[PDB]
Amino acid sequence: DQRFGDLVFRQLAPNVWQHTSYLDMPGFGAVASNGLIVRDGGRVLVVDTAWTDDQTAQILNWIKQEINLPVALAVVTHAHQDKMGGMDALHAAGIATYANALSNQLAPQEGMVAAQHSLTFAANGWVEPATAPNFGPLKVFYPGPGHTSDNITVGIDGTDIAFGGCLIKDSKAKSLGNLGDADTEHYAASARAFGAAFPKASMIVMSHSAPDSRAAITHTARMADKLR
Ligand SMILES: [O-]
Ligand SMILES: [Zn+2]
Ligand SMILES: [Zn+2]
Repeated sequence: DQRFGDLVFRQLAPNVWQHTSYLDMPGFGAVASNGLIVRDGGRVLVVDTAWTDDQTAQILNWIKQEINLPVALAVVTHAHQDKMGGMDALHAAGIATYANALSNQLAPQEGMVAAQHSLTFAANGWVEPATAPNFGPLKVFYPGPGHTSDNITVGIDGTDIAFGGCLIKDSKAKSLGNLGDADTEHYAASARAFGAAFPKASMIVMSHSAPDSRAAITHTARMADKLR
């Protein structure tokens, strides 16, 4: 771990880092949220903001210090604060932003600023390629409704890594966390669909646990079986 102001950065693979930020959540504690930073040749790609604009500006500062290449785009994985709370900071920095069309639709009512561009998805869940131009190694997949109706996931080509966002919890998790906006009927199938989309991914990264094996996926789905 590298502490950088109030955030934490951890290298996961040669061109991939995890960013972590915290929100002191009244009546629960200081909740960590993770996203990703990927170097693709001469540019950087970001998955998820931090909780806040100030924290997200700090992610960009860290990138400037440790990579020193332009951030070409960011993709955010649903319309909750941990994933989209720093959209204004990305826009202030001139970074092109992307989210599920449904996330952009929901953003205002969720208290988020919408991304500039909307991703749409084929019936099988893969992003429609025209809506994710210049995504390089980022392979975006909509697994179905689970943690939220709009949750999306991202594999990183050239690595063993897939990112489940808030859909997936680690293999020792006691619960499925914040289910306030969850789809209880479809959660288990959506978790399994994420696994099936990225079958070779041996490192599963997620919002609220450290990176884990694929047991994160099986355990999450098995817990979600109890929601039905
Ligand atoms: O979330
Ligand atoms: Zn969420
Ligand atoms: Zn979350």
